[PDB]
Amino acid sequence: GRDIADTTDAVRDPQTLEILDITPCSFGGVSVITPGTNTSNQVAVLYQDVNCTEVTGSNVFQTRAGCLIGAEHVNNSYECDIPIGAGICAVASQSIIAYTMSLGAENSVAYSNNSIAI
Amino acid sequence: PTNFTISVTTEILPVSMTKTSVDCTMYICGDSTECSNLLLQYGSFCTQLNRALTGIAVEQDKNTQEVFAQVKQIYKTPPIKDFGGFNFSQILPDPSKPSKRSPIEDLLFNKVTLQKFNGLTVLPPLLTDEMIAQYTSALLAGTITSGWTFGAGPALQIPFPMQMAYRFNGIGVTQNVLYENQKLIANQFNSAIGKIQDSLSSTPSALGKLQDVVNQNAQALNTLVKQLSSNFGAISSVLNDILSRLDPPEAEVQIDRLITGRLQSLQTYVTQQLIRAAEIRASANLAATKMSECVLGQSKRVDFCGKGYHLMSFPQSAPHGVVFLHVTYVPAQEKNFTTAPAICHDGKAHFPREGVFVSNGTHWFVTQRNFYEPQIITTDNTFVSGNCDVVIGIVNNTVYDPLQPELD
Amino acid sequence: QLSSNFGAISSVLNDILSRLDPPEAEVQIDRLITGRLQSLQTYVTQQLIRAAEIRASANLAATKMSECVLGQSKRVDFCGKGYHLMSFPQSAPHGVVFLHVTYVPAQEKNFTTAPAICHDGKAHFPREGVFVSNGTHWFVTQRNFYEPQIITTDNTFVSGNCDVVIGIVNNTVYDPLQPELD
Ligand SMILES: *[C@@H]1O[C@H](CO)[C@@H](O[C@@H]2O[C@H](CO)[C@@H](O)[C@H](O)[C@H]2NC(C)=O)[C@H](O)[C@H]1NC(C)=O
Ligand SMILES: *[C@@H]1O[C@H](CO)[C@@H](O[C@@H]2O[C@H](CO)[C@@H](O)[C@H](O)[C@H]2NC(C)=O)[C@H](O)[C@H]1NC(C)=O
Ligand SMILES: *[C@@H]1O[C@H](CO)[C@@H](O[C@@H]2O[C@H](CO)[C@@H](O)[C@H](O)[C@H]2NC(C)=O)[C@H](O)[C@H]1NC(C)=O
Ligand SMILES: *[C@@H]1O[C@H](CO)[C@@H](O[C@@H]2O[C@H](CO)[C@@H](O)[C@H](O)[C@H]2NC(C)=O)[C@H](O)[C@H]1NC(C)=O
Ligand SMILES: *[C@@H]1O[C@H](CO)[C@@H](O)[C@H](O)[C@H]1NC(C)=O
Ligand SMILES: *[C@@H]1O[C@H](CO)[C@@H](O)[C@H](O)[C@H]1NC(C)=O
Ligand SMILES: *[C@@H]1O[C@H](CO)[C@@H](O)[C@H](O)[C@H]1NC(C)=O
Ligand SMILES: *[C@@H]1O[C@H](CO)[C@@H](O)[C@H](O)[C@H]1NC(C)=O
Ligand SMILES: *[C@@H]1O[C@H](CO)[C@@H](O)[C@H](O)[C@H]1NC(C)=O
Ligand SMILES: *[C@@H]1O[C@H](CO)[C@@H](O)[C@H](O)[C@H]1NC(C)=O
Ligand SMILES: *[C@@H]1O[C@H](CO)[C@@H](O)[C@H](O)[C@H]1NC(C)=O
Ligand SMILES: *[C@@H]1O[C@H](CO)[C@@H](O)[C@H](O)[C@H]1NC(C)=O
Repeated sequence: GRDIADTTDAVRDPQTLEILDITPCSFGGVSVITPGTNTSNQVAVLYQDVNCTEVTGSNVFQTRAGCLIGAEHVNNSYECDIPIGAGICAVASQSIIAYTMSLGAENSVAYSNNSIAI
Repeated sequence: PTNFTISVTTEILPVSMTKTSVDCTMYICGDSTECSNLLLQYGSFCTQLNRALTGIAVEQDKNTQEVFAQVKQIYKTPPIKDFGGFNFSQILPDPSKPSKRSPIEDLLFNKVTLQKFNGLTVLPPLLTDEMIAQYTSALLAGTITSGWTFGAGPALQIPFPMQMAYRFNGIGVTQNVLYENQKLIANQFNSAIGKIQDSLSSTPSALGKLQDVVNQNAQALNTLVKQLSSNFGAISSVLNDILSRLDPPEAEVQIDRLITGRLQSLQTYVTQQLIRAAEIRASANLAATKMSECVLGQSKRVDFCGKGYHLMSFPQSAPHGVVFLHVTYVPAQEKNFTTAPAICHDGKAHFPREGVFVSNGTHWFVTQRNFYEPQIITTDNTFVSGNCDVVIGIVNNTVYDPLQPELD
Repeated sequence: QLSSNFGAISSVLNDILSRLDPPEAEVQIDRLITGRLQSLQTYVTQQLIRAAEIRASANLAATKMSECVLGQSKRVDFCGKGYHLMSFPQSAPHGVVFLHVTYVPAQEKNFTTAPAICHDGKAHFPREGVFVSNGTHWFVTQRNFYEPQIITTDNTFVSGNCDVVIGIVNNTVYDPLQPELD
């Protein structure tokens, strides 16, 4: 068989007459997150659109955008500083951290049917 | 007019497009060092395209953030819905759903219907759908509870019927009309917002503006991918066959033809994307302005936030766009009367303060312009100026004063 | 981009012109001609798009000057955050700077309110402002600044009876003619 472009999607193996599927191997860009040469010399790298099963080699963290290496996941949310993607942002506490961005402080106004503020 | 009707109309605006990116060297000739060397003789042609694609990809997030990030804090509605008879159940988020999306925007998300190639990738947006829904929920809660106050300073609470009385007064109709027709107005509001769900769910092609961009992007990508099988003059359209069958001293020409053809195709694609991105940016700016001027306040521009006299608006979210729900005021049933520009009493011409003189055939009254409400003519609603020989076409009548019956 | 080769022997035109034979020079110069023409066309198109964007920005700036500096805008968030008062322009390299001056309320309080007041079987509504109570008595104030006033027939109007509106309260109104008649 062949794809919509002039490439083969499958083949028949000689000497056995067997059908073998074909899938292209992984590829993607590389990004470097830096707080600045005026602050530190540490970086974290992200291998876009690939999962941490394959290959600076410190930690592993799987997000919806790729495999992030060199940053530590944390739970408490803060205002976004460096956008990474899909709701994940990323120096604080002598390390590079990755968290989920926060939309703002939660506030509730006291609604009543005979009250007003002037 | 002697009656009125409250109407609700929608409006659809696109905001953003998909963030795609194409790699020049991989697309033009991949996994081959015997073409990259020849390609390296052309300069920054494989850098400018990447720069432009990165620019549009960055611009899309700015579009989304400008449209939707308009609030400071995240407001929340009270647990008890005592809104004086008004019913907002169809636009407020539903707490029993896996995703806290209102029924109308749930139908909107389900109505519109939105693979792998070589060198082509798609990037995810920075803001998820849940965050956009949360932003719209905060906006809607703020406008329900505090009116337009939360757009200028701190939010100050006010009962909803009183806010609606203020908005009625803002178009030229006094508030006692609402205080006397509250139940009727609430029922009309509920029925009008109820019709919207059926109108959206049953009418085809109501969301064509948001499907057009998806179709155009998919078609452009498909054409770019299909262009890889053309010959452009070489003996074969695939690179490996010619590369592995002939000496490079002869294969140079065959490689060069493919190189120039594919470069031209990529340039055409990038230019088209740039023009479309500019168009989408203009639409996003319009949507941001409409949100700012119709949701956070009351607009007096004609036919900007609906057809009629504007009262309020409620936003909803949608894939790659926003949806507005304009609430307006329309007169219903009129009548015929006889008027006059002035009343001549005791040799002096009297003019009305607010309204127009009307007569039902025998007597003379004063009424406001947008609603029939006859009042007797006294000195507290008419101001005197001049004499009766200047103004053309005036009549005679008797103007009373409240002082005389009280002092006798 | 002038230093690129584009597939000829050398990028510099004088070298190829004065080293080979004329029939081959007329073939080697065409590649350079085509490459340089392509570069110029790309530059021109990008300049056209950038100029369009700059024109849109200039139109917006002109509109803002006309509507904020020459008058007092009522559009929300068009000439600053808050209620607009005025504006001042300043120049800059390839641009302009606006200094919007606005009005922001602060230091709010807490009150109780009613839509109408029933006196002698007649419902009264405020001409301008709102009804508020500090806990015992009823006053009339404006909306954007707290300023109490004693309820009087001057700042309220009457329409109808007390059996129609919802949330009416009982109180007393005062007429200017009372001290004079006494
Ligand atoms: C007006 O008074 C009410 C209650 O007397 C205030 O509402 C309370 O506000 C605090 C502060 O956030 C909350 O912790 C309480 O839960 C609220 N109680 C109720 C019953 O709503 C309200 O904040 C006051 N308003 C102003 C402007 O001071
Ligand atoms: C103004 O229009 C409304 C709606 O058309 C009228 O309300 C209707 O009145 C009839 C007769 O009482 C009822 O059968 C309908 O059910 C009412 N409609 C609604 C939605 O409640 C109203 O009567 C009109 N005003 C006047 C003065 O006639
Ligand atoms: C406010 O409006 C909602 C409509 O969304 C009402 O909920 C409906 O109630 C009827 C009768 O119980 C049900 O048949 C519908 O299925 C409900 N709608 C939905 C979407 O579930 C609600 O009852 C109204 N509020 C009040 C107080 O009546
Ligand atoms: C006010 O009076 C005018 C004229 O007296 C009415 O206009 C007439 O309407 C009928 C019904 O369609 C037509 O057949 C006549 O030709 C109209 N007259 C003219 C001169 O065009 C009008 O309908 C009245 N207003 C109301 C609310 O009934
Ligand atoms: C990569 O490995 C993780 C680990 O289980 C898996 O969840 C993910 O689906 C893998 N990536 C792809 C593209 O399947
Ligand atoms: C975050 O909290 C979850 C449970 O709430 C916990 O399992 C997880 O370990 C926490 N994250 C870290 C980095 O400890
Ligand atoms: C006009 O108004 C007067 C005052 O109420 C009334 O007496 C008269 O019957 C009215 N005429 C008509 C035709 O309705
Ligand atoms: C209106 O037109 C009629 C024409 O018959 C005329 O007699 C009358 O004076 C006019 N009224 C005014 C106020 O000009
Ligand atoms: C109004 O009064 C004047 C003088 O009393 C008179 O000349 C005029 O005709 C009167 N108007 C009408 C419509 O009768
Ligand atoms: C409310 O204002 C009046 C002013 O007339 C004052 O006498 C009264 O003490 C005030 N109430 C409270 C609770 O302060
Ligand atoms: C406010 O709501 C309560 C019930 O919670 C009700 O008793 C009261 O009458 C309402 N106030 C007005 C002015 O209707
Ligand atoms: C207001 O006064 C009337 C009599 O003047 C009385 O019938 C009514 O119950 C009073 N309202 C309240 C809320 O007590």
